[PDB]
Amino acid sequence: KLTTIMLSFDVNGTIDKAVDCSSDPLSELKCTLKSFNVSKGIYPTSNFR
Amino acid sequence: IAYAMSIGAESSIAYSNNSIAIPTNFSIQVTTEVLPVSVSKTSVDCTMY
Ligand SMILES: *[C@@H]1O[C@H](CO)[C@@H](O[C@@H]2O[C@H](CO)[C@@H](O)[C@H](O)[C@H]2NC(C)=O)[C@H](O)[C@H]1NC(C)=O
Ligand SMILES: *[C@@H]1O[C@H](CO)[C@@H](O)[C@H](O)[C@H]1NC(C)=O
Repeated sequence: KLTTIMLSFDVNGTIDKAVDCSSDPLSELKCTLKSFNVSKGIYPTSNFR
Repeated sequence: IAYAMSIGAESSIAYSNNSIAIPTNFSIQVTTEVLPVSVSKTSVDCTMY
């Protein structure tokens, strides 16, 4: 199905990990903040769900 | 109406080289000062704007 996802890559061109920001609020936070490690706090999020 | 700015009422003090003027009575007055502290915390969104 059509889904927005976030994909990381390493130095070898291999995919490290995926987000799939259509399932979890933390996933939507990760797609919103453009990062896989998120600092402690409150953040507004986008409408990826 | 149009005029020039009154910078203030022109006063004069008699500097008489040996005389002082001393206050003999006082007063207490309360003055109000207003200072802003913050503005409204406006957050805009990527989607829906
Ligand atoms: C010093 O000034 C104060 C006010 O600036 C005077 O106090 C007033 O005195 C009159 C007369 O008794 C009263 O009717 C008022 O109620 C008082 N208070 C105010 C706020 O006006 C005081 O009398 C003065 N003292 C001298 C020695 O001149
Ligand atoms: C890339 O491949 C090399 C093998 O030549 C390996 O030593 C290295 O750890 C790999 N890098 C990553 C990020 O997996």
